[PDB]
Amino acid sequence: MWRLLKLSRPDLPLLVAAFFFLVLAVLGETLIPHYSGRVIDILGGDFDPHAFASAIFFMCLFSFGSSLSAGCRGGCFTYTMSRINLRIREQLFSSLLRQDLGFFQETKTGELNSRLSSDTTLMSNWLPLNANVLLRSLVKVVGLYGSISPRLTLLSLLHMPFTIAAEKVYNTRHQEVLREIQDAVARAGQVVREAVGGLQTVRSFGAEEHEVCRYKEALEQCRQLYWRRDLERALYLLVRRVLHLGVQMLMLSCGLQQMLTQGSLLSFMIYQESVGSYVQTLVYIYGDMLSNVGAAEKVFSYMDRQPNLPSPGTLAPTTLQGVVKFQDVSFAYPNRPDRPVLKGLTFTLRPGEVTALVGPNGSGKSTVAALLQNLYQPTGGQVLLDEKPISQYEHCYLHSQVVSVGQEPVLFSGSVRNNIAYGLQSCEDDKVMAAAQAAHADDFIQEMEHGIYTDVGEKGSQLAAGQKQRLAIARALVRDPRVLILDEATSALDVQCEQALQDWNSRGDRTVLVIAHRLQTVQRAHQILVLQEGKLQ
Amino acid sequence: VRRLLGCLGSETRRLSLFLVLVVLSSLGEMAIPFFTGRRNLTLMSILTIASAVLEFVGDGIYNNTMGHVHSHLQGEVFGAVLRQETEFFQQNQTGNIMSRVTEDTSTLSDSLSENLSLFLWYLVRGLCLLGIMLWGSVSLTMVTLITLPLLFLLPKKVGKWYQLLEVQVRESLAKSSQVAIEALSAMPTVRSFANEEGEAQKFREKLQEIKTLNQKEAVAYAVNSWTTSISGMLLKVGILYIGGQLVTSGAVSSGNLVTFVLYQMQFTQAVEVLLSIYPRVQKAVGSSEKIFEYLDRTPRCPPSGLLTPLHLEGLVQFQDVSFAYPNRPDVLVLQGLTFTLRPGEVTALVGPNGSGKSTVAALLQNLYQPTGGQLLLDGKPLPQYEHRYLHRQVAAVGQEPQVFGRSLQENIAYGLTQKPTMEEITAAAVKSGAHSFISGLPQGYDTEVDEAGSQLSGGQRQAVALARALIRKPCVLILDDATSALDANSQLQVEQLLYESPERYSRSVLLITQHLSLVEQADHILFLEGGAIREGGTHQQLMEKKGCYWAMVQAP
Ligand SMILES: Nc1ncnc2c1ncn2[C@@H]1O[C@H](COP(=O)(O)OP(=O)(O)OP(=O)(O)O)[C@@H](O)[C@H]1O
Ligand SMILES: Nc1ncnc2c1ncn2[C@@H]1O[C@H](COP(=O)(O)OP(=O)(O)O)[C@@H](O)[C@H]1O
Ligand SMILES: [Mg+2]
Ligand SMILES: [Mg+2]
Repeated sequence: MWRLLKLSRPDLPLLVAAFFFLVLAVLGETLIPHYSGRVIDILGGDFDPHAFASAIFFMCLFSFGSSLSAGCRGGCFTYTMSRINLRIREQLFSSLLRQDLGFFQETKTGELNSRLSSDTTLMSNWLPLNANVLLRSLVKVVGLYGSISPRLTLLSLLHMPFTIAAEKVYNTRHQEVLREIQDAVARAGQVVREAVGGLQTVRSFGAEEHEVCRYKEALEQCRQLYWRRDLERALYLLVRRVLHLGVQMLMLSCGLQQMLTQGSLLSFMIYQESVGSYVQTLVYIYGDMLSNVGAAEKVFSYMDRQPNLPSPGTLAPTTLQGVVKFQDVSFAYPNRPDRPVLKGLTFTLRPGEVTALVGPNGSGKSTVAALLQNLYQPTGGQVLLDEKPISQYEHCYLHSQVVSVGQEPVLFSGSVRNNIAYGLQSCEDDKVMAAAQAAHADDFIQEMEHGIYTDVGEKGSQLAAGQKQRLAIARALVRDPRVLILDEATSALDVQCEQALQDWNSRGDRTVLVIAHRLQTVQRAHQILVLQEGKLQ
Repeated sequence: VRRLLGCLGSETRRLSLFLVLVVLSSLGEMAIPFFTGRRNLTLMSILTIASAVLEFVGDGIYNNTMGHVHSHLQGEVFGAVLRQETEFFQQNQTGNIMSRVTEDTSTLSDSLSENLSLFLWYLVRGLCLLGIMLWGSVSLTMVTLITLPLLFLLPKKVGKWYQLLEVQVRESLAKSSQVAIEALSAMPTVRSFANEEGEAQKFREKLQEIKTLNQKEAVAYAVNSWTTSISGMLLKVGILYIGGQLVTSGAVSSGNLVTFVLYQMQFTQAVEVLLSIYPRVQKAVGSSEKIFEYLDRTPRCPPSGLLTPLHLEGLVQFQDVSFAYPNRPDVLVLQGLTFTLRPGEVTALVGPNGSGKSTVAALLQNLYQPTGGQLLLDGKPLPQYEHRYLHRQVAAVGQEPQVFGRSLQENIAYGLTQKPTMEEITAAAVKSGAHSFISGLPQGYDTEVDEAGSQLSGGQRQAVALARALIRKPCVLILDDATSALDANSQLQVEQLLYESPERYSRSVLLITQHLSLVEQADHILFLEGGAIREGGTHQQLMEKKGCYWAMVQAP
């Protein structure tokens, strides 16, 4: 509604130039036919150096005046909507990064990229091909309404009710079919992302023909929606012209109330027949902009979606002891409620010792680690870090002190140094080489070209699984944390390396929480917690 | 420019019919004041209702044909992308490929649809306006057809500028898309490191790179709009200058140059609009440059064979196989591999991280071609077998298995020609041990798993992957680090499958794992380190022969 007005608001200086270059543009082109008639009507008899040369000279200046101001209009319009489209895309992506972790479960990644790409172009390409038409049409109806008019304006009474109910039912149908077109495009885009991203699984089963056939079915559903939208628009335009003929004949049916003469009536018949089919452009174009703006409301709902995260933290101590306490925590995932995962856990963590959490698969060990990093909020009880709730600490402070290693790590595309120093605004190569030595990752780093600046593919596709795990450990260790969480860290590694990295508390001032699938994995931990079916024993 | 006409050749019959209706509409709109009919006058009523029906008919055919062209073009581009080799999908990320398929094809189709209609409208309008020029005044039609090619010089020279700006814009659009999808796919990791500002800065860097080129496409259009309307003014004025001289010095045809003036001005109006198409044609060429490279690119992989034997055994022979990755040659990952797999026998492959165990598994699935000796399956090379038949007999699990976003019954039966039967799905899930937790779900096999298996636990995503590979009855089975985090019931089912199943003699299994319990029972153990086989033999022989394998097992 009014959001697009505030959105394009910092483009008004370039906008007010566009209506500046438009007023004198249409002014020039309306006066050109007058001087064109000045030249032609004197070809019966003309004087060589007289106003015939002046008529040509006067006509060419107004060609100069109209064409130059017309070029500056299009240049201003073409640039100003590159600015609008790139501003929309930035605000949408910035607001999409603040949402909670449960929001990304409901929506697919391919669908989100589709609205970020396709819908922003539609929401910016509405007026360009028509705003020149809109104000030119507004100018002409203003100029023409300045002849024989004893009751000419009578036609003004009949030109107000242009079957507004028929316009309203068409506007509802047009915004309906524009919504399904956007949804069908987003469904087809997800098919491309799923088949291309996971290619190695697709090629391993020889199922490339299945993914091609699925895309062909998705394209046909889009095509049937495209043809439906074009059909009703062409059907509506034909129906509108039939009514224009009807009202014109009905108005002229009362044309013999006095037969003011015949010649006076026929003089304005052409101009009346013009604006009869020329005011329909006004209601059509204005209706299009109203429907096209409201047909991309999925983007605007995303930009003003308030996440269910708590209030942002403000506490930031200069010295953290590192004590973590769980007090009767009860948790159930927000997208699938009414099914508890954790039930009444209660334990404490101390910086001097190493705590081991063991249990079977599907028990909730990684849910505990995810809740410990303030990724989710418990539905009962609370979790306390240094005698304070963990949600009161700053977002950029808490995650710099409490780091963790996931079950299967994901490495973003870029250099190895960028992945090791991920999340840090600045990190000298002294720190990176110090952390790479701790995780025993310097052995294979030297074998690659360019050293630590070599490329790593998407999701670490150009690395071994063992080498990917060592980069994740070095990435967490370079932050120098106070609380360290290890969630199945030493599984993909070989026997020799995982035995070398078993202490994790050489300094002795870090809280270490090791999470293992079996009890035999951990043997030196001071405190061992056995977690069965989501309830501590 | 002729490369764009390939996609329009499928609908030449409908386009020709639309061309006929274009000619009829153009002829009627010109010879309309010539007759004028030579309840007082319903002539305007029948004229308008006839000119509206043909407009509606012509719009219906053009819109339907343009819809069919766009849908056909997008399908062919995606088909040619998936046909390429595996190295192609590593040079280009998934963000770039999505932008080329989805964005560039829609941009090219929209530009082609909006321009082809008004080009054909104003070509037959100019041609029919020229036909009424040769008889109105013969002597002035030759001067305006020799000056007309002079206006084409400037758009021809600056035409390359438009497409060079377009290839940089489409490149910048694709790079920004790759940043967005990569951040959104790994959101829990991004939030865990508090790096939302880092992703925002990376997106803003690509957007400001777009802005520094989109200013250049606004000045270019403003300059072009001036030069495409001043040349029109020079054409129309220069006729009057010569025409004025012929009135006062030449013939007495001043009553005949009157009818030439109106037709000349309308002919000029059609020329300027027809001259305002050429910059948009070069823009469409620049937008479609990348997707036309994908279409005619020959893949660097051998074609699929034609052999499909009914009876096959899993006899795989390695004969001096050495492989180096195509994106980084002269670094031999493998070196002198030589071993055989026999049906009913389990071979265990062990070694340190980075040895190349997963590279051997990728070679055995015909993902990459070796750069050394032959790799034979039942005495015949892998590329000699059909694509849909080789991957049915040979199945694998993978180090990090991937699950697609659909129901589990559609996930276990993925890739299968035909549609397997439901009992089949339960039979494989029971065998793989996954049926214990599938029945615990409220909907059973109909639970649509989310993307990247977020709702699935650790060892559950490898139990489904094991059931998916076993449902096609493979002849060669590859287990790539699957039995490391499996439950007690699944581990017992794996041991029965590997060593106690009745169908053990039907298939040959290659086992890649660090679990010493399963390795110690294997019939052959191969130690891989540095890309070459160090020691080979049974578990007892490796203990007695001492050395590398002895040190690894006795570490705890
Ligand atoms: N796509 C790739 N491009 C280039 N080099 C690669 C690629 N994949 C792996 N490598 C390199 O090949 C070597 C071994 O790779 P591979 O994944 O086969 O190891 P592996 O021994 O099977 O791994 P692990 O047992 O740790 O899972 C390493 O030096 C690795 O960096
Ligand atoms: N996005 C989600 N929506 C609903 N439930 C989830 C989601 N992610 C995880 N869970 C639940 O949380 C648990 C994940 O922790 P878990 O798999 O037990 O880790 P581990 O098995 O390694 O201990 C699972 O039982 C799963 O049911
Ligand atoms: Mg877990
Ligand atoms: Mg591997």
